[PDB]
Amino acid sequence: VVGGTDADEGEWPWQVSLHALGQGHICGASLISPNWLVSAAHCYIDDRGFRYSDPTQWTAFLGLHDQSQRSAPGVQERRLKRIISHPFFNDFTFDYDIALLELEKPAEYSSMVRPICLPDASHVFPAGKAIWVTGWGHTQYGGTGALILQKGEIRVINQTTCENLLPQQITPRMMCVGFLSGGVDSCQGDSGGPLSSVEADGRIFQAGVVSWGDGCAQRNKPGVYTRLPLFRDWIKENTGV
Ligand SMILES: N=C(N)c1ccc(Oc2ccc(NS(=O)(=O)c3ccc4ccccc4c3)c(Oc3ccc(C(=N)N)cc3)n2)cc1
Repeated sequence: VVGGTDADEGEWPWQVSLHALGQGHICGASLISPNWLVSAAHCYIDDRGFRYSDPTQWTAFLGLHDQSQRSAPGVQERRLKRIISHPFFNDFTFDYDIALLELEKPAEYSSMVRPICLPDASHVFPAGKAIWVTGWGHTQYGGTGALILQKGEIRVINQTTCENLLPQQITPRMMCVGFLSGGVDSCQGDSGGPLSSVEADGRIFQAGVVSWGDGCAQRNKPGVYTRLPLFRDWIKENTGV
């Protein structure tokens, strides 16, 4: 997260850190039930030197605050049993950039570990609404990851504006969130994490999944996120949630 601040401990108890064995934190995710996380598909693509698509190569840390204190009280470590990448995910366009991760053992709910609410398929997160992005990604483009979880406030951008800022790249599964002036944005390592939106009674709903961007925090280049309402039924069908 660029242009953000340290989160308070336990402030985003649905925020999850995915580590690939021997590589440390690679992506974020969000806890949605005791057995399931939401993340981005693109985090689980093989490259010639590592099988990121193999669930056994991962560890999820729930209730984490500081990457250097992964054994702190309240942090829960879990392995993955399965990674379900959306069948329509396109690794070139990043369309349908969403995945479901099945925990090998259920998360134990606590003050530090709690699921985020999922929005109904018909819900519209309106243009202009303030929402939050969180993660341990880079704090400057080409910079370094954050040890302490970061948070940043960004706003939903009109889809036509989004499409015009990133020509031939924005599909209806995507949403631009940020500022045309730049300043606050997600960045490398924040991928897969949730956009958190404060709704009518203060409960937080997941608005989207961190997906990609052209650089980070640059003017006229807001971050691109996978929308969540569109996938409510897919999530229910594949997880029971
Ligand atoms: N021309 C380029 N070089 C370019 C342009 C766009 C790209 O898109 C990507 C690719 C990988 C990433 N992210 S990611 O964290 O770097 C990433 C990359 C490879 C992975 C492999 C396995 C597992 C996880 C992996 C994770 C990305 O993340 C961003 C970047 C910017 C923003 C933003 N400004 N809001 C948000 C998320 N974005 C990637 C590359």
